[PDB]
Amino acid sequence: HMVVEHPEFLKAGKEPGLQIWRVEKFDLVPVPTNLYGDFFTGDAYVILKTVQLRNGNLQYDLHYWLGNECSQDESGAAAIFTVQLDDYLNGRAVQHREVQGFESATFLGYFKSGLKYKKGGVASGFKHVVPNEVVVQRLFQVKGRRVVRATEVPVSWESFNNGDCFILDLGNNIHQWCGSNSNRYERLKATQVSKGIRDNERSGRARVHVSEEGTEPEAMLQVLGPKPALPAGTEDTAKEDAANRKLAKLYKVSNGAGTMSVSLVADENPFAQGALKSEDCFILDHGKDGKIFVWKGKQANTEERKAALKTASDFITKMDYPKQTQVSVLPEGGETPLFKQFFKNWRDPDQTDGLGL
Amino acid sequence: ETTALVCDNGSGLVKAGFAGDDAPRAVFPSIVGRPRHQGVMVGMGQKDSYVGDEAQSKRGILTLKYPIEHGIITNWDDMEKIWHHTFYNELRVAPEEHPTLLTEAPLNPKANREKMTQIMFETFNVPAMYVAIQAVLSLYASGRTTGIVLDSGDGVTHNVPIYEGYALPHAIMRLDLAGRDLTDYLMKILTERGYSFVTTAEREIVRDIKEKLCYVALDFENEMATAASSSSLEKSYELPDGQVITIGNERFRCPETLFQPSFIGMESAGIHETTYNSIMKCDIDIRKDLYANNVMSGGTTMYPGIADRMQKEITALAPSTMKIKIIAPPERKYSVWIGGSILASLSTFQQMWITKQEYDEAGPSIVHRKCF
Amino acid sequence: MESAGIHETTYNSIMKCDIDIRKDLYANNVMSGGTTMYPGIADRMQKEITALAPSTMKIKIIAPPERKYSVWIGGSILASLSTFQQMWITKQEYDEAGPSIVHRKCF
Amino acid sequence: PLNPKANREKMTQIMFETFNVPAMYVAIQAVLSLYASGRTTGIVLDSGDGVTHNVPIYEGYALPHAIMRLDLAGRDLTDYLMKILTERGYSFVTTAEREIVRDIKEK
Amino acid sequence: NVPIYEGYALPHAIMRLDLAGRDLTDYLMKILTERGYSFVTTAEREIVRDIKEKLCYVALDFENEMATAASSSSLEKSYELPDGQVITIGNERFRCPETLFQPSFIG
Ligand SMILES: Nc1ncnc2c1ncn2[C@@H]1O[C@H](COP(=O)(O)OP(=O)(O)OP(=O)(O)O)[C@@H](O)[C@H]1O
Ligand SMILES: [Ca+2]
Ligand SMILES: [Ca+2]
Ligand SMILES: [Ca+2]
Ligand SMILES: [Ca+2]
Ligand SMILES: [Ca+2]
Ligand SMILES: [Ca+2]
Repeated sequence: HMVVEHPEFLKAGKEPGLQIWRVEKFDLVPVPTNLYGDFFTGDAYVILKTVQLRNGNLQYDLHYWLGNECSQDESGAAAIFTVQLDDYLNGRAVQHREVQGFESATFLGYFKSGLKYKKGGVASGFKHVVPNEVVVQRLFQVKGRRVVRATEVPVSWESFNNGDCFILDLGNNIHQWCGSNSNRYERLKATQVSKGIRDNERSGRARVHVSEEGTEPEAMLQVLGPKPALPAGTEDTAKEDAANRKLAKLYKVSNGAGTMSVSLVADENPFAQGALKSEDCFILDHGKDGKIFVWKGKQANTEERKAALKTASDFITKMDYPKQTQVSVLPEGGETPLFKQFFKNWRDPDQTDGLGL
Repeated sequence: ETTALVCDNGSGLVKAGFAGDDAPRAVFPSIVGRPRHQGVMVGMGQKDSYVGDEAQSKRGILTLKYPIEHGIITNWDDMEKIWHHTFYNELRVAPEEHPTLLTEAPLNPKANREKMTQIMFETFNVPAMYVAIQAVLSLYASGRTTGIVLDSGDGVTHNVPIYEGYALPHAIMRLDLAGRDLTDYLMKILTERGYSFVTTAEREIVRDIKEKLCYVALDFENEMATAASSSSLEKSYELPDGQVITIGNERFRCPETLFQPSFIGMESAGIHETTYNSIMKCDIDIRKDLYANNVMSGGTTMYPGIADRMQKEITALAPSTMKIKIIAPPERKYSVWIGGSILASLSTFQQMWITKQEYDEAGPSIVHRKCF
Repeated sequence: MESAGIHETTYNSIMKCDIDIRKDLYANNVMSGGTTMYPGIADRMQKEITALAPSTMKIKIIAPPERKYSVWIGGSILASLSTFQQMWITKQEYDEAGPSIVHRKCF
Repeated sequence: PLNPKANREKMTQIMFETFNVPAMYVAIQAVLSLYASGRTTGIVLDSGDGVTHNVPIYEGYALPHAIMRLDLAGRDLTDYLMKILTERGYSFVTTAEREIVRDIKEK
Repeated sequence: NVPIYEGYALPHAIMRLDLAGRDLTDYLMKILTERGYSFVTTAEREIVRDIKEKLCYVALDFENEMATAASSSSLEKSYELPDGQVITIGNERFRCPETLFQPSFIG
């Protein structure tokens, strides 16, 4: 029976009379006096009548009125504000449920003129979400000889080559396409990125499919179109290992020096996992295809995190990245596996060492 | 400025998301898996403990343990793993910014409340926290302030009478059978057809058979007669090995364990007359509304025909001088989360949070005086 | 020999596994070794497994052209992985534990 | 797989005592073949000259109860071909003739 | 496992655990390969069943029995196969009854 201290209840039940309240997005607003006796059919309302007795005490009576077209949040808000207004009172009030069209005879008796209903009302405070939805249509090319990396490529048959490997992401189905001229390391990297994007981004609510030439499923052919003649593939040299080496820039933001500081950690992947200090906040900028990652520490101050987001938003306009660049905010222990590929031997805390028990 | 989090910790299905939403963002089963064979493919991201729907995906090569049994938290380290997977992997947010709202079972022991407070405030370092009850939040989800709630999830079945927006602690009662025991009953009554399910890996397959193909018979004996005589209700299911099983009279015998507990041997009452037993324990003058608001909640109210059979069984044994209605919204399996979303998003909920500095000069005892 | 063929050996190898993992194991049949270098063995394997398995399943068989040396190629991978350096049986472990160290370390 | 233990102790003993290597590891052939393909899930039918074995591995975890081994490989195929070549009157008895029958089996 | 009360069974409490002497024979068929003895077909399954009947015992405690089997050789005993060859069995005499208490030995 813990009492609330919302300031609008201070003018409630102090003189004998009748008071009406309307819900608008999880909050109460008192309707004006000449709008008494009539209600919107798509809104919910709270009704108080407080009546003086002969012996001195002041009785109360609550009702909460529901329309036939009101949303769920308005009705639940009317119920909980009825309960909270009774709880602010010293338990001397009684509550009543009122339904549009099916009101009680005592409810008709309060309003002298009668009840008249108009269409419409205030919009609901809820926003429409589904449980467990993904709408994703991406394509990743994984490529390399020693330093293998992933790069986002646009969804077409022309982007395919025989010398690399490809990951087609279609929500609940993830397809792994291996080239005939593809080698061992990018096949292993494609499998590792596939199991990462299943078990971390989608948390196992996906199915990973592996295919090669001639065994393409109906999903790949339906999304991508008929298969043309593939324009071969270049043999894996050492120059693209250096090109993959120059793809990411790890930066630091910290207020440990008592002032603002954006500093270069590194410009050479594979980075060290120990370089990510827990008291500071870091930025990885793989913005050639439009990705920037803001890694937040657990022991980082709020102004560091806001400054990291501000600086990451500045990096679209400074280096002229294209206008599909996503700013992904990553806390500790919940990293995207596209962020994990730039680090030397990423270690989750509950990993298995050796064969295991 | 920041948004609150709602996390309904179910006994076999945990829901989570942000405040102010019309549906929970993540629904996933509260299962902690551990490997049962040796990993010979070394270096390829093998983990000592798979948690959540990731454990459900590779469920063959794991042993699965439920951290909550019968609505009560028992294994705490796995429950912390459920929380770590919920905050960091599912919702993809840091707990330090967002206030968190939790749901508890009715008649929870107070030590569990204190330990829930301690692992929320110490391990994850939340800025605000609050605990609330399943059934009254389902009643706020129904848009009512007075009524009975039959909350029948995966662990237990709870019957909660609520008057003036508060429960009546003498009259909440517990009946310990739910969909886990129905899954074990269906596991028992598929052996006569020659299909064997003995381990925890294929228990979710039997659960999926229960979810896809079950219905409540309005009358049981004639449904026996038509099932024995004809075969119009016999239907097939496709196992993920590709074998096709066929189900006859066992489609609707499995809901009937709720009405007849002697199918699985315990001496307790069925689900229909325990609500009568709860409502006789209440005061007389309230009952005129208390029968009228029959709020059904939980995922084991998803069966077709549970409402008509409930109406018939209450109307048989209640006195005939009073009208009975049964209400069952389509979102009552998520209604605890919907109540948490509306309560966390209120204009009066900012003073009812338990902040960090209030926890510091009170310890893990301020949760009793404020969540009340 | 009254033992059955390699297709039924593959089939009851799949059947001895538990029920949840048959789907992925049908679609990832891998052959290796020089004895799998006959022409047309993949089509006969596909027909026999397609006969033995239920008809709703898709069965895919992977027969790379470098499968003669695949054991060595995977050996070069496994020797080249960074994780593997804390599973080498060193000299001093053999000297302290005898030849029986290999069953506690390997497999 | 499913070789005797004494092979592993004697292999450890001649590698560590005679040649004096600084490290050793021994691995299953079919695990190494699945390393070659780049997959993690699958059943590998590895068939050498002496051993034909089925190994299923789901994710990273092998299933040792489902390991099948059959002693039917290229040696027995070579010997059976040497048996059935006598139906046309061609006789092959010596070991160099067994190598020639191995060449005609390959070709 | 069948409870019976007043001379009648209780069908709700009868349970069927599906491993018996066939699976014990198959596990002993598995755990005789490491001593170099090979049994594959159904003809010699009866011989392994006879070895299981003549020489097995349930250990009262498992780990000290394994320790004494590893240290000493007082429990190692021989069997005479009907081809005249003599096998010897050591710690596998008691490991094969333990599958009833530990089904994870056969997965
Ligand atoms: N359509 C369906 N048909 C049958 N059973 C269903 C259906 N949907 C869900 N269930 C069952 O409902 C249960 C989950 O419901 P719910 O999420 O309300 O439970 P919970 O919150 O985990 O449980 P508890 O309230 O005991 O903590 C499971 O036993 C599940 O098998
Ligand atoms: Ca409205
Ligand atoms: Ca009151
Ligand atoms: Ca390439
Ligand atoms: Ca800092
Ligand atoms: Ca619940
Ligand atoms: Ca070989």
